[PDB]
Amino acid sequence: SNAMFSKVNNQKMLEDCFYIRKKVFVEEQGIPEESEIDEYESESIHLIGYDNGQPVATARIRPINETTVKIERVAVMKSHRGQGMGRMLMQAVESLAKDEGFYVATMNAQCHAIPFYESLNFKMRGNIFLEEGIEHIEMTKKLT
Amino acid sequence: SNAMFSKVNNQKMLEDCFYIRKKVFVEEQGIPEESEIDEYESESIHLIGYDNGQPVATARIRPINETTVKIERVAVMKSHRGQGMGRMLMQAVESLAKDEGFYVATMNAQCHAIPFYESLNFKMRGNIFLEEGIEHIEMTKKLT
Amino acid sequence: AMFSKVNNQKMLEDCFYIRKKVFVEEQGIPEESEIDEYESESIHLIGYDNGQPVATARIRPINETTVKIERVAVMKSHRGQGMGRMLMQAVESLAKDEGFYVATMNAQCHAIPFYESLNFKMRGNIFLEEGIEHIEMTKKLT
Ligand SMILES: CC(C)(COP(=O)(O)OP(=O)(O)OC[C@H]1O[C@@H](n2cnc3c(N)ncnc32)[C@H](O)[C@@H]1OP(=O)(O)O)[C@@H](O)C(=O)NCCC(=O)NCCS
Ligand SMILES: CC(C)(COP(=O)(O)OP(=O)(O)OC[C@H]1O[C@@H](n2cnc3c(N)ncnc32)[C@H](O)[C@@H]1OP(=O)(O)O)[C@@H](O)C(=O)NCCC(=O)NCCS
Ligand SMILES: CC(C)(COP(=O)(O)OP(=O)(O)OC[C@H]1O[C@@H](n2cnc3c(N)ncnc32)[C@H](O)[C@@H]1OP(=O)(O)O)[C@@H](O)C(=O)NCCC(=O)NCCS
Ligand SMILES: CC(C)(COP(=O)(O)OP(=O)(O)OC[C@H]1O[C@@H](n2cnc3c(N)ncnc32)[C@H](O)[C@@H]1OP(=O)(O)O)[C@@H](O)C(=O)NCCC(=O)NCCS
Ligand SMILES: CC(C)(COP(=O)(O)OP(=O)(O)OC[C@H]1O[C@@H](n2cnc3c(N)ncnc32)[C@H](O)[C@@H]1OP(=O)(O)O)[C@@H](O)C(=O)NCCC(=O)NCCS
Ligand SMILES: CC(C)(COP(=O)(O)OP(=O)(O)OC[C@H]1O[C@@H](n2cnc3c(N)ncnc32)[C@H](O)[C@@H]1OP(=O)(O)O)[C@@H](O)C(=O)NCCC(=O)NCCS
Ligand SMILES: [Cl-]
Ligand SMILES: [Cl-]
Ligand SMILES: [Cl-]
Repeated sequence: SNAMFSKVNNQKMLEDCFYIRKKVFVEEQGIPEESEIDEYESESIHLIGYDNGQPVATARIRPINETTVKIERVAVMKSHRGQGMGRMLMQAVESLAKDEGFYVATMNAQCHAIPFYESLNFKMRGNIFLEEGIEHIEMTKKLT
Repeated sequence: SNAMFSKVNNQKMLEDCFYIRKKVFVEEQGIPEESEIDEYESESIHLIGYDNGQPVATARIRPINETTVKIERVAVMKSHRGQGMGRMLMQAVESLAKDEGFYVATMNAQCHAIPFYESLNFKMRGNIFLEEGIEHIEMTKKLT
Repeated sequence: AMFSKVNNQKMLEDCFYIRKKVFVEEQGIPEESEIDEYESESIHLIGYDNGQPVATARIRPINETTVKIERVAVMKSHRGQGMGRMLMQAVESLAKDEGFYVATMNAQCHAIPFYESLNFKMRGNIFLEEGIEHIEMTKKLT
């Protein structure tokens, strides 16, 4: 099903997520480092993918109510992009969110990723908006 | 006949666009003639509208990345304004941009045209700015 | 000379780098707790060697007269050569320059002799935070 990805269940795995997120969002994309980790890590559910014992992909699922999750921090290390890992990650995210009892997902997608997310049957909603100098649009999907 | 909007795919059709642009932006709005035609004509995608065989409306779509276009040079000949032609033009622009594989549009709209563009579900972003003595504001929309 | 007041994002992230290496990786502070909501209001110091960040601390005002000294760290590679002492001298000087009069700190107990050599004094009793023994230490700024 989703064999390369695991639900984070200890601190080491969580810090592996943080490592990827710092490399991608902070170092590569210029998100201020102090903003990368927020007050929602504990309430969120995290996924991690490893390759050869090295953390290479992560996302988090943040419940906003009883039915709906926000998908956040979607990242694949640059070294491992373009080989289907992001797609596998997102498939694992959807499956995990459904397993955890949710029905709907929303995400503030970076605009460069729109075609990728459309291929996963997410749909744009609303209008574009800048956060941290990056263009985004909300995208949504029911979880199946 | 209906007005017909077509993707420019030869030099004569492009010249029809330039004709409208010179009449509207240069002669009517005072844009310096040497600035009307720029170095982005070939990379942009142009639309021409004909009515009774005469060029009456144009715009260009300028890709800025894989997902996003800048809408530029939006003009209807003065003779044909106030009868829905601008609306039809913009609908044809949006459709062409989507057909060409884009997802989002941005535009530096002249402020006098804000209500026109709001009627097409564009939304203002940022703040106003002067170019060529004319007030503008950025406006954006997802393409559907 | 060695230490500069942090005045841009790059310098601040250099502080964060040292703090992660020392407090998180070495001392086991949970990574999500390293950076807090007080980074903006605090004043930070950074020291470099070979063009690389090697020492940091922050000064966090708690009222008009008093600062908390926090995040005092020297990379393991550069310890035992007087850099921590220089850092703390720079912290005191900066805090005084910034208009403060007194400093308090929740010192890790292993550092008590280091801080006593800088004329800090213990107050109160010991307490555990993140599995590490601490004691409050204080000094007037001169
Ligand atoms: C509070 C929080 C939980 C939701 O914030 P929000 O305003 O409702 O949603 P946004 O998606 O627009 O997030 C923008 C905020 O997150 C912060 N942020 C942290 N990491 C970010 C990232 N990778 N990309 C963008 N913004 C990020 C920004 O600094 C901004 O905070 P601010 O409002 O204090 O300026 C936020 O901390 C967060 O996690 N944002 C999501 C960032 C993210 O993961 N983006 C990738 C989506 S796959
Ligand atoms: C978005 C991201 C997670 C995708 O991960 P990935 O491992 O490259 O993804 P995949 O290999 O599974 O490719 C998924 C799709 O992305 C697009 N894509 C990937 N590599 C691409 C490339 N070199 N050129 C163009 N599009 C590309 C394609 O649409 C691709 O689909 P396909 O394989 O069916 O053709 C990754 O690029 C990333 O982490 N980017 C930086 C962080 C970020 O922006 N995250 C999004 C926050 S909302
Ligand atoms: C380089 C270019 C591609 C983008 O420029 P930009 O600075 O990113 O965007 P702006 O929309 O603010 O354009 C202002 C520039 O375009 C030029 N320009 C050409 N035709 C113009 C027009 N109809 N209205 C305003 N500026 C025009 C101005 O002289 C100015 O050039 P400069 O910076 O060398 O002085 C520019 O040549 C262009 O095409 N601008 C868009 C003009 C336009 O079509 N306006 C109507 C939008 S519906
Ligand atoms: C701006 C322009 C393209 C609009 O085209 P148009 O043919 O006049 O507009 P339309 O007749 O299609 O109008 C579409 C709708 O917007 C409304 N609208 C158009 N211009 C408006 C204005 N200035 N104020 C308020 N509403 C306006 C119309 O009333 C119509 O709504 P309706 O169905 O209620 O009647 C045209 O006036 C033009 O070419 N102007 C000169 C060049 C220019 O300024 N271009 C814009 C560069 S960003
Ligand atoms: C909120 C804050 C500003 C003050 O907290 P405080 O309770 O008044 O003071 P303490 O010195 O006892 O700090 C303990 C708290 O800081 C957190 N913390 C962050 N980095 C730490 C570190 N290096 N050492 C110890 N605790 C640390 C702990 O998780 C604990 O948080 P909690 O109460 O939510 O569990 C705190 O975020 C902080 O910065 N603490 C100082 C940590 C530090 O720099 N220690 C070295 C002193 S030289
Ligand atoms: C504590 C720390 C900042 C000191 O920096 P440093 O570069 O090693 O310190 P210096 O070389 O300037 O001086 C070391 C001093 O430690 C003192 N010291 C430490 N343990 C001592 C002990 N058991 N007996 C006597 N002196 C002791 C001495 O006074 C020594 O000074 P000296 O050179 O005059 O003999 C550094 O070891 C560090 O970063 N440790 C890990 C992070 C940490 O625990 N920070 C404190 C949070 S409150
Ligand atoms: Cl995560
Ligand atoms: Cl054109
Ligand atoms: Cl610091």
